[PDB]
Amino acid sequence: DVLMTQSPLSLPVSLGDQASISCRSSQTIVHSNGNTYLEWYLQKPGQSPKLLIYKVSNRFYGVPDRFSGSGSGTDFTLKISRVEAEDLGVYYCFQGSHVPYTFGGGTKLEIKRADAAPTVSIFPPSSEQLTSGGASVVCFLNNFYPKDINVKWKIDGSERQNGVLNSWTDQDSKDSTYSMSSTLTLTKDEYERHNSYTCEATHKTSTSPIVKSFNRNEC
Amino acid sequence: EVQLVESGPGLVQPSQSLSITCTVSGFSLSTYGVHWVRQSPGKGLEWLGVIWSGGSTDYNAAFISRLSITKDNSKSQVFFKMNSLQPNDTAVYYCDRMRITTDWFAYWGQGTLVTVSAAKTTPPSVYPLAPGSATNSMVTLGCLVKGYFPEPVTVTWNSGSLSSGVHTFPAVLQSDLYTLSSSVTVPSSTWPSETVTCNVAHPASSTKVDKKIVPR
Ligand SMILES: *[C@@H]1O[C@H](CO)[C@@H](O)[C@H](O)[C@H]1NC(C)=O
Ligand SMILES: [Cl-]
Ligand code: NI
Ligand code: NI
Repeated sequence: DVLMTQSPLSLPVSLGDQASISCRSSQTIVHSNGNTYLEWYLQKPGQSPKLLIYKVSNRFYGVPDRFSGSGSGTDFTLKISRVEAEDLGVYYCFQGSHVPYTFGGGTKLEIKRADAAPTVSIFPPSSEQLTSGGASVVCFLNNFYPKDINVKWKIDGSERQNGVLNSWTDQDSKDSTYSMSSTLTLTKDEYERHNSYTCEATHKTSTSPIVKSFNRNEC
Repeated sequence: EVQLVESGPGLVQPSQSLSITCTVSGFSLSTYGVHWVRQSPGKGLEWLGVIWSGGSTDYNAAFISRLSITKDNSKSQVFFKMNSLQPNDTAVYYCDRMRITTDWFAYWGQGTLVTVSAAKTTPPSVYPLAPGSATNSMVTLGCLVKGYFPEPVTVTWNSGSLSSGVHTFPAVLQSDLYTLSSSVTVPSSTWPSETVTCNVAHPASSTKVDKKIVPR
């Protein structure tokens, strides 16, 4: 199979600026018939992908002239000349030249904004859940930028990896920030055997982590 | 004047097969190929296969052993059939025209979400997330929605009237059931006097639950 290597994975831009997305193929994708079936697709959240560019450089019906595809051989480029709000989403290259046909890994086109630290909130398990024999500790990390963040859980000073589930929102349409939930699920027995619970967020905005914690005995 | 409509099951038991019908309009299957693509949750697009105007097929190498595409030219139908589905075949499956040659019929199906699971219909447990003892202008509250199947649930706050400063996170699998949370940030100048209530609906179980968030 022809591997399509698409970079960058993520591409922050301000509205009005130009975006450039690269697609490299592991071999040439010129067909025997002389055509190069290199296609660019845009997929928005909850929608089917839509064709923008076909045969390397031809705009599909309805596609604005701000979208321009170029390249040849093994190196291809999509340029969006003055990025608008309707252009945000994930871009994929596709080769239809040699079976099996293959997609690039995608490029998320997103809004560049000022770096913002997360607002971190930690929640002990509710009395209602505890009554049921479960114990979930929830941490929200809200309205931060950029999206890159690392969250560590510590229980009595020791990092926990088992039973942590993370979920991330898409970039917010209003303020262009990202949010995240991190949830540690334990048995009630496990929960009651430890004292200190900490959600620790390391983000670009501070060299020191944001540390939110509670002590079970202080509840 | 061009669309592709899909019919298939939303839920498949592990080890059972998946059949999807793609019904095309605005172009002829006797002249154009139709492709199948899927997208696993939070992953990129993967090409699965194609059925060409003349009836021959090509497949992604990882699916040759269990995928077959067929069609009916006169009825504008294309049939996707895949065997031995496992949980990691959960995906949105698309039929579409791509590898555009002489035409402008590059349209996609709306896609068929297929979940592969042995789980039974299970309503969520809903737990309030209220501030632990620990005072700026805003307070963050939430609801934890745990242990439901299938997707989706819908979460609103104060019956939809509180929409600003809500983040409802995508659901994740915990064993074979789904969990999510929703956070809402509200002014400390109005809470708790002005009440805040998450409303959780799970249509599959006909569950509608209200959880009022009160101070601990
Ligand atoms: C994941 O996919 C592989 C084939 O790539 C399959 O053998 C395995 O059973 C699948 N596992 C689950 C848990 O779905
Ligand atoms: Cl064709
Ligand atoms: Ni321990
Ligand atoms: Ni406490």
